Amino acid sequence: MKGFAMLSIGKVGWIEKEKPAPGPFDAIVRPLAVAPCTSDIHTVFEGAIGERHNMILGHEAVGEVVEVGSEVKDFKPGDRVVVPAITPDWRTSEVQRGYHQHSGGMLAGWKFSNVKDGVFGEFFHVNDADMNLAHLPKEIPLEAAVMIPDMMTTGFHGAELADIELGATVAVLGIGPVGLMAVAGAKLRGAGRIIAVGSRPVCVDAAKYYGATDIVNYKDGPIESQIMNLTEGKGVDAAIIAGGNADIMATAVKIVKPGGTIANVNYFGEGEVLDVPRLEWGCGMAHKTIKGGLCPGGRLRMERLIDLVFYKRVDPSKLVTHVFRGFDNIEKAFMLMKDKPKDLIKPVVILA
Amino acid sequence: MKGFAMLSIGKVGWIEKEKPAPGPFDAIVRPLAVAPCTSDIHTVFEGAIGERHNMILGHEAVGEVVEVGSEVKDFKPGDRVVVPAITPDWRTSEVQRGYHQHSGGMLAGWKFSNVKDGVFGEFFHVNDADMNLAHLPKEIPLEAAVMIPDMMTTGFHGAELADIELGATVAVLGIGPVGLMAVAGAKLRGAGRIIAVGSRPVCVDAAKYYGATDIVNYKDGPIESQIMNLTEGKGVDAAIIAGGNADIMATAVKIVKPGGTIANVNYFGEGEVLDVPRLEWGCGMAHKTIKGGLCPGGRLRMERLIDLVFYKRVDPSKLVTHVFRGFDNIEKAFMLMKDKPKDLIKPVVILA
Amino acid sequence: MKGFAMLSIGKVGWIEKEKPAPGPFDAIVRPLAVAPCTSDIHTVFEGAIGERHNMILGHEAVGEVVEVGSEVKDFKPGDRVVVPAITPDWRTSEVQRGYHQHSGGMLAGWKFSNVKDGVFGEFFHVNDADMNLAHLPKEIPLEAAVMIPDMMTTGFHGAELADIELGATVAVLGIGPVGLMAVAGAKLRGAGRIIAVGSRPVCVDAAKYYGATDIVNYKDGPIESQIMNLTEGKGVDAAIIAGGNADIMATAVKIVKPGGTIANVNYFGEGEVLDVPRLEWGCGMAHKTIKGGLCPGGRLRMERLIDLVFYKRVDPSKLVTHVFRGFDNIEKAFMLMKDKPKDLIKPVVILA
Amino acid sequence: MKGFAMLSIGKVGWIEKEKPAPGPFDAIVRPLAVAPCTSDIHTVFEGAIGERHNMILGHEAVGEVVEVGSEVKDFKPGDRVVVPAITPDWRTSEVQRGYHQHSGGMLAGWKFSNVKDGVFGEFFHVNDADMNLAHLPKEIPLEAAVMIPDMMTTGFHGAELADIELGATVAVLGIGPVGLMAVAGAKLRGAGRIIAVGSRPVCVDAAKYYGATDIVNYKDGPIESQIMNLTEGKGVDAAIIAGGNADIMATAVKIVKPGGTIANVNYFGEGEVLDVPRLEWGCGMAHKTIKGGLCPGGRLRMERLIDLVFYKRVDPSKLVTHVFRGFDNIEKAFMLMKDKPKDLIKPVVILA
Ligand SMILES: NC(=O)c1ccc[n+]([C@@H]2O[C@H](COP(=O)([O-])OP(=O)(O)OC[C@H]3O[C@@H](n4cnc5c(N)ncnc54)[C@H](OP(=O)(O)O)[C@@H]3O)[C@@H](O)[C@H]2O)c1
Ligand SMILES: NC(=O)c1ccc[n+]([C@@H]2O[C@H](COP(=O)([O-])OP(=O)(O)OC[C@H]3O[C@@H](n4cnc5c(N)ncnc54)[C@H](OP(=O)(O)O)[C@@H]3O)[C@@H](O)[C@H]2O)c1
Ligand SMILES: NC(=O)c1ccc[n+]([C@@H]2O[C@H](COP(=O)([O-])OP(=O)(O)OC[C@H]3O[C@@H](n4cnc5c(N)ncnc54)[C@H](OP(=O)(O)O)[C@@H]3O)[C@@H](O)[C@H]2O)c1
Ligand SMILES: NC(=O)c1ccc[n+]([C@@H]2O[C@H](COP(=O)([O-])OP(=O)(O)OC[C@H]3O[C@@H](n4cnc5c(N)ncnc54)[C@H](OP(=O)(O)O)[C@@H]3O)[C@@H](O)[C@H]2O)c1
Ligand SMILES: [Zn+2]
Ligand SMILES: [Zn+2]
Ligand SMILES: [Zn+2]
Ligand SMILES: [Zn+2]
Repeated sequence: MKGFAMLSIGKVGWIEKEKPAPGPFDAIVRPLAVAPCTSDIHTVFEGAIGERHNMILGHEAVGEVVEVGSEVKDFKPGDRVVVPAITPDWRTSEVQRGYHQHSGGMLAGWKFSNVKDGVFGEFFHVNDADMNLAHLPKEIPLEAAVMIPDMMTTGFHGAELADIELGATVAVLGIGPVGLMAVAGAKLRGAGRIIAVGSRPVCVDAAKYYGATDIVNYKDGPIESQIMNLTEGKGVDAAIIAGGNADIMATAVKIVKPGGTIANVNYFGEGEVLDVPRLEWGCGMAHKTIKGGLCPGGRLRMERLIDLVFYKRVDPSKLVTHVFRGFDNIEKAFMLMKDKPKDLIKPVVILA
Repeated sequence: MKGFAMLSIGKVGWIEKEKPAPGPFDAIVRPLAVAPCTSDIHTVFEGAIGERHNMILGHEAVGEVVEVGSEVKDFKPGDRVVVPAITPDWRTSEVQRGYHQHSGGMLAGWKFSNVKDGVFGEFFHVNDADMNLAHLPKEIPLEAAVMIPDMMTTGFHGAELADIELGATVAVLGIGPVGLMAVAGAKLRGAGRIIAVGSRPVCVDAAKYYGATDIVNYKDGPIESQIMNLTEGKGVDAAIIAGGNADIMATAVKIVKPGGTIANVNYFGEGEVLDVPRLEWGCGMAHKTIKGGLCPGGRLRMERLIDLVFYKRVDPSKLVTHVFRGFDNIEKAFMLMKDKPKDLIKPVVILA
Repeated sequence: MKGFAMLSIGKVGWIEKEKPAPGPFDAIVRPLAVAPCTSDIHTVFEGAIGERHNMILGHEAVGEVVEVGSEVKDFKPGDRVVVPAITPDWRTSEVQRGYHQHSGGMLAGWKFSNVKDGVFGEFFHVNDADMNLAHLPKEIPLEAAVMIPDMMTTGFHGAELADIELGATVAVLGIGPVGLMAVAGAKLRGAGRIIAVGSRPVCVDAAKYYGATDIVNYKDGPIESQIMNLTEGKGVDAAIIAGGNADIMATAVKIVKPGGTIANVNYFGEGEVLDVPRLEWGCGMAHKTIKGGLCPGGRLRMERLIDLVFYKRVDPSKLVTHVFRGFDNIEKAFMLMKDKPKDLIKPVVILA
Repeated sequence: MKGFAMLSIGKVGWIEKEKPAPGPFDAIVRPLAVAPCTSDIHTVFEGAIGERHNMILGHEAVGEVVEVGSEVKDFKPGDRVVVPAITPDWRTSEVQRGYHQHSGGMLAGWKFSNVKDGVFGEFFHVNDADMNLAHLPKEIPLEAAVMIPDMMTTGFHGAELADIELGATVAVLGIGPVGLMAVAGAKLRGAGRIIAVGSRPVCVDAAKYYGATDIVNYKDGPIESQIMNLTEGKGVDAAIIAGGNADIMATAVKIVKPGGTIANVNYFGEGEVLDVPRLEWGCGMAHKTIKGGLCPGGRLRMERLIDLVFYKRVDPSKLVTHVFRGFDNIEKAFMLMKDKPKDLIKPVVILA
């Protein structure tokens, strides 16, 4: 078995490993369509999550089941499935507490290319098949399905953590594929006015498409300044962080009004700390809640977004700005993700 | 002043009353647009809410402020306003409890055509104008605006009470204009699949429009069986009740899965008790939460729903199937509500 | 293997079965201390859950692990453990929804004496040891610890479903063991005034001890009237149903104010429906929420209550009014639970 | 009329002014008991809230209503009442969003010794008596009562924001009187283990008195370290911040497990930004929600905490380490708070 992988911090390059074996509960999947993510770029070229050695990358993929363990009951070989970037061990205390995202340690729920071989290989392992895989409906295009395992789920969580109220006006700081899914999320939580913050033109279109009502380019003056202007000093009810500097937090705290919420689904790679503006936080008494969590995973989080897509509640295909054929183009795609061209949102490498 | 009032249970007509006078915190408004409600019919032809004598009916209207108390600070004569069906007294313990709908007593938030002359008059009084009036953007048409005060706020509340999760599948029992807004609200909360129940063609047609993905007619047999079959025995995540007799409650509990919620916004005008089936409620342990509350009123509520219409997140105008002109047509619209003709959803009477 | 079982509705006796065997993830436990429950009385002499054939009763026990599967990592034979009345299979869709109590179906998390042989056997089975067993601290006596599996977790769930707020006055309807634990629960959630309803002197004294501040006897007039008098027409903030007829639901809805909660933990064994007062439930808009749930189970649930007993926040021992020695007394005790003598709260049988 | 006031930053002293007059909805009150608050120290000798000119200090008091506006309905002269440190204008939109503390502006709900003349005067003004005053039962001692307005509501609020679950282990950072009430608060929320951080002997016994089970002296090592050891690498479920430097935020996050909550009620006076460890906050995906808000005020808040004290759910009197007689000592009492003696938790001044 061959596959892309992080050799060492900053060092990438294909390698060779064993076709993994399915435990009695696990399943082995063969990639049907995959995509790269800024998350890999961070942990690889910045050691946000320490160093690793020859660890196949990629967490986003849909594909078919090659073989299942004796105990697997809802998946046969040859079934098409959506594999969540999050595949936690479902029998730990974190789960009983209500946090599979951290089943077995902080962020432990996130296994692929973090603490396990990723989806960028002729085959990949999936722990607890019946709990971590989802049947992919034929009606849903491949390039669209691959947006669910990590873009949709992460973005939507953004909208979930924000406690959006019907008609509330929301601000989405950063409009990359995740930030964009947050704009869709907010629309879905019944947000009224959505203020998206970003410059890449193609993103600005997407944002408007997924629901953005007001675009705010962070090159026409400070962001806090421009928003307080649009909202007339009132501010925003909720603000979701989906990209930017560690100081983006300071910006969000200032634009949300008191009793508002700062929902963060962004992954901070560098910096030893994140700052909170003492004054705008009411010296700690302004009632502005700060949230930040790893996106939900598991079969359910996937069955549900499927429905969202199936019942045309959302169309993630608009995030796919580049479609590459055949395995080989993984490296191309990966790098294409490194130095983000200016016409890019999300690239998808079909395999079969 | 002339007004269409309830004369005595089972009798209605136009009467003569003094033009109301504003207290320092009130405002006197003239109707630009009003609409009749199933509610008034219940309190006039069912005596569901005790009796009344010469109580001007109606509680759905957009108007123009005519005069204001000495303490009103945000509304002047000439201001076009969206008037909430619920005009609570904002200085009570209920308010401090987070239940303004019950400020002063069970359902006391609802004053118009309850314990205070309604809007079906040349002029009508609004208490605490600054807290209970919202400025109506010119962009939004009268017939759409007159949907916010009651239809939209109620419908959406069923949605809110359902605690709908992203992608969940909800059932909306009863698709009158309220049921219709519940569907809309369901879609607004990220609902995936939406099973709408009702038979009137105009409703089934509007339901599909607002987001219903499945139609179930209670005339082809028991709702519970049809819904259980539509869901392959899985049942629905949430059920919003917006119609039917008392036995609709049982039906709700039976179609919702353990841990789901039955959200009620329907006005049960007849009967002594509502029945909850034991076995299907898990003999009291099915974790099937039952909710039932009055629609939210007040300024903020109205502003937010206005934003929904303004930012095209919803277009209530599709609920209007009959529009008449002039004061004399109030009585016609009203009767058009007593005897529900097949092509009706909601009628609006334009006054200028 | 010998064990006390339900032969069929209205029939209970001693039977014989094989010492069960443990799959790779289970453990076999021998009873150290067990107690009977009112829940079994219903299912048997009322067939409230339908027919049952030759099923060992009981589901409240603390015992010693006798053997474990090749996969049980946290429990060796000889380990003293508190076994939860609810032992769900932690790998299902319900668990991913936050309702392990209905893992695999409504009430399916409750296996012992429901759809699996109970704890009144020489030995009994426990599915998923690392997920369904909790180590018993030596500092906690058997007679007290066995109050944790069902009584403490149920009464507390009442308090949990009630959404109690600091200083709020709660009403507990029914002060049996569960009710008594609900009173403790209310107190543990910061309840101010607590009105307990019952009549058994032994129970009343017990309520005062766990936090009751007022005692209403349902043999001195209707509950509603008495409680409306103690609260001066204001009513209570929440009512936790913990016993009574089917009509108890209506009492609850009448005594709680608008926006309050009716939290049921009682398990109704008779009747087709449970009545809901149309008017006192504000015709469906009084915002009076109704909840009913099966007590939490699993390991974490037990560890948390263990802790409450350990750090002395609660002492269940007062529930135990009868203690007996000998495996043959499981019956004496069971029958004791059948025809409730005036001086009995809870009976416990010590086997070793 | 005399009053102890802040003449400017660093300059305190007595002043004379015109006895305030009530608007038709307000009430004038004379203090029966008052108490200095560390908060006032921060705003005087630190200007943590900019500067003020000749503003009577103090905001914690219980007095007797001397007179009321023609609209006040529930309060009369002679009526002994508790006065919440927070008295908002209940007719704002912040109120409609559910955040009275920020009615009309961030923290604008807190008027006394902030943007309004405080309670250290022979008389003071209380706006909107019917919404901002609660009767004081004869049975509650004055020194106990004067604790409710600020210490109790704030400490409890910390515990409320903490989202504490039954049997959870909570950590209280800073056992000042607030922290002391946070502890009782966590005890009231049904917490099991409670780790209290502090070193003042007198506060340590108060902490053990209100429910602490573990004491952590910031002398035997780093807070972060001792708590980890105490929780055997597991960490705490919730962290309630009631003291420390800006860095204390970092400690907190560091000790709460993923998916836990950091609740702050501590008023920071120095610093520009509060630090959040990028790593321990799981790079922002740890799900460690952070909350911080100005304590609740108003009548209900006071009524609820009053019932708590009355029903003996908390005895705040143990916070009162210093009692002073005569209106004149108010100044000494204040100073006693500037230079924190080692045997003081909370000083009180009884006038009559
Ligand atoms: N750990 C996980 O499992 C996981 C999963 C999902 C997501 N995530 C996190 O979520 C992020 C998703 O973002 P993405 O990859 O789609 O795109 P990205 O490149 O990470 O973010 C792009 C967005 O941020 C804006 N931006 C850049 N610098 C900014 C600044 N200083 N202030 C404000 N906005 C700024 C961009 O503007 P332009 O348009 O001008 O470029 C664009 O709108 C991930 O990279 C990762 O951090 C983590
Ligand atoms: N109290 C207030 O102030 C207030 C204010 C606003 C709203 N509301 C609430 O909103 C509603 C107002 O009425 P509305 O506009 O919703 O229209 P409606 O005409 O009252 O109800 C229509 C819906 O009920 C259906 N229906 C009738 N019988 C049924 C049955 N046996 N089983 C299932 N569905 C059945 C209708 O189907 P067909 O098409 O076949 O008839 C339609 O789906 C009330 O429930 C009221 O409580 C109350
Ligand atoms: N399925 C499960 O796993 C599970 C687990 C735990 C609990 N439960 C349920 O919870 C209950 C457990 O037993 P328990 O502690 O509640 O003791 P109980 O003996 O079942 O109930 C005793 C209480 O009900 C009162 N009562 C009886 N009729 C009443 C009426 N008409 N109005 C008001 N109160 C009335 C009793 O009054 P007296 O003082 O005169 O008796 C006492 O206050 C059962 O109903 C059981 O089904 C189920
Ligand atoms: N604005 C408002 O309405 C409002 C209301 C309520 C509370 N608050 C804020 O909360 C504060 C708490 O009340 P308080 O003033 O009575 O007490 P305090 O003096 O603010 O705090 C005392 C506590 O902090 C600990 N402490 C001091 N330095 C520390 C450090 N470096 N690291 C860790 N712990 C440290 C103390 O330890 P020792 O035992 O060693 O002294 C003690 O446990 C209020 O004064 C105010 O700032 C504001
Ligand atoms: Zn990723
Ligand atoms: Zn209506
Ligand atoms: Zn039981
Ligand atoms: Zn203070």
